[PDB]
Amino acid sequence: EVQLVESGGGLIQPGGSLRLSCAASGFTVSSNYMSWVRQAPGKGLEWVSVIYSGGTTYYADSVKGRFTISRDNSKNTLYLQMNSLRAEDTAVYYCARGDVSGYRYGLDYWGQGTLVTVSGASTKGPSVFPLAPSSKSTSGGTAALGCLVKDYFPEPVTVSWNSGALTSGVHTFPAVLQSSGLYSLSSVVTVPSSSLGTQTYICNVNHKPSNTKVDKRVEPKSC
Amino acid sequence: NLCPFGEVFNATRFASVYAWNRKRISNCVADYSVLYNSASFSTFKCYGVSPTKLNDLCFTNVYADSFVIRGDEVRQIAPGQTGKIADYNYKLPDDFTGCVIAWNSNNLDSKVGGNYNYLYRLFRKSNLKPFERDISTEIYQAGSTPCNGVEGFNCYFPLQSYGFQPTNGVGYQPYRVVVLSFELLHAPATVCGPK
Amino acid sequence: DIQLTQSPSSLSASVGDRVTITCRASQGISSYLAWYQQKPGKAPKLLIYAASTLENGVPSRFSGSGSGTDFTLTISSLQPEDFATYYCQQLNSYPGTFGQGTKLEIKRTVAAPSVFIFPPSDEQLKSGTASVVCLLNNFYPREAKVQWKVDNALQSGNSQESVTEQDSKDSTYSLSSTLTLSKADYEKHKVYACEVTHQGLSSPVTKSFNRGEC
Ligand SMILES: *[C@@H]1O[C@H](CO)[C@@H](O)[C@H](O)[C@H]1NC(C)=O
Repeated sequence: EVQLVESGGGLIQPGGSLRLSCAASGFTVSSNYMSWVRQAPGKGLEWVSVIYSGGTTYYADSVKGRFTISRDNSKNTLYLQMNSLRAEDTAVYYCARGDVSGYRYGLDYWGQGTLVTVSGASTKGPSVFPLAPSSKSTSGGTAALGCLVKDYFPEPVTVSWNSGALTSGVHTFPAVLQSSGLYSLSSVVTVPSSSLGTQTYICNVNHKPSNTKVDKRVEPKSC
Repeated sequence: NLCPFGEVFNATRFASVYAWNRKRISNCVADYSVLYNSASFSTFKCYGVSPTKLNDLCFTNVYADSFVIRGDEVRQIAPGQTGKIADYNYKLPDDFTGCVIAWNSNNLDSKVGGNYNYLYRLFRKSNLKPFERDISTEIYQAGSTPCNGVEGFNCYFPLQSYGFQPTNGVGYQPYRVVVLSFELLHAPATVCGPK
Repeated sequence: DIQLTQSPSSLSASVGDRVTITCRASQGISSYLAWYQQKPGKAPKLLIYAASTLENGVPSRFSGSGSGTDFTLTISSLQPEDFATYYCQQLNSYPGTFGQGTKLEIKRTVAAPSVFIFPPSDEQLKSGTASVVCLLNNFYPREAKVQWKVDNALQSGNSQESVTEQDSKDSTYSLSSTLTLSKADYEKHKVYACEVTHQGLSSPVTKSFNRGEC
């Protein structure tokens, strides 16, 4: 059973330092080529660094001079020391067994990954706004309504409807990172327009990092 | 009495870098102008000596080491370098005195389908010492379980075939390399230039 | 310098189909190539190494082929667990460039989106910002264009959009587009409209409101 277990990820400010660990089982780290590969949110994969059994190290151009790959033979662990972190270093970082240059075997075993978020943003709970159903132009049977969960950091937020009693037709969108460095997300639900006057619709927003719990009643706007 | 450089540079076959060839050159007159005024080499770098002044120099012995590597690995054949070649195949010392000469050999060393006769050491626990040659083919233990000559999980064949194809990018094509080491000991000089 | 061009970006397929994913290297890289499969929130998984060697444990329906510049990954009879993103990777030189990726998604009947526009709430307007939201609900295929118009002026650089993963029940997508303006800019205009182009629509559907419920 081969295991690559990572730790060390977390939130850090630009210019800060972080150290990632990768405890291995099922092979000897010091006897192998060992790599770090990273994946920015919603992006592809990018090789970062490699350490050879003899001690040679290589780095991708973007991290050269800032990152240091290392290992501890006694602990059978691989390390990534990340200094002078930039916002573009935000990624899930994976350790993997193998090399990428003249190495036909590829990266056969990978760790579970560890998220590193590099940001100057402050932890903030979201503001919750209604996306009121269009009563002023009632559709043929189905209305849509929702909540705009705006300006929070870091991820994640959880959204439920009517304390979990409303699940059908719900779409909670992936958050977008705004230029301010805060996230924004919408949660929508399609319902029978016949129910707009008789059924109460409340979105339950939870944001654990700021201990925020908001319930927002979404009503058809009065004219 | 001319130094047999043609034997080295114009050899029909070159060695694999892991099993690099060494030819002791002694008791002869060496004309380095034959090599230096030839525009057939993509690499011609000297260390501890000037390439123009070689014809007015005398050495105890000259070693000519030859092998094949990719074009992008020729940079590893220099003092103070790292990589799969410098580390596990052919290592120059920091105090290297001599010349490193290279040229693209795609028309001789690559074939359609791949030339699997040229190899390099991919796996080795520690780096080679300068001028060390390791020709072992024993199964490489990458974990705690012994291999017992059996290839498989955490049990690698230490050498990798280059598989040179003519359709490879120029930096991945085979390059013939000759390393001249100039030895100066407290003994008679057997290799002098044209005097 | 090696460029890897993986195609297609998206591949629509059904369970039991034979699927091929292509990877093109800008120069000859022999058999130094690997194929990976990745599922959302999970680490990549090696399928094929040395361009055509099936990694141990990987199903026989997965196979790699090619040498030099043109590589293909074939899945001979697609299973539900195969809908994932696939990546090629060059193993010839640093930095071991990965391909852009191929999302293997589920084929279904064409479905036009239901379009909804939402004006900013009065609560949001009080704090100085106005978010206008356009929802495209349960459509197929994934390709759709949302164009924001403010008093007929085509808006650019002031909107962000988000798409859900393919629905596990009906295999459709839903898309949200948000137009962000300052309250002062929002109040300088009357007509807010989000024009939607999709294969399921005969012509582009427009949803609009006039500021101040006009
Ligand atoms: C190798 O062969 C060429 C062609 O005959 C010749 O010009 C050259 O001088 C030879 N090289 C050496 C080192 O003798």
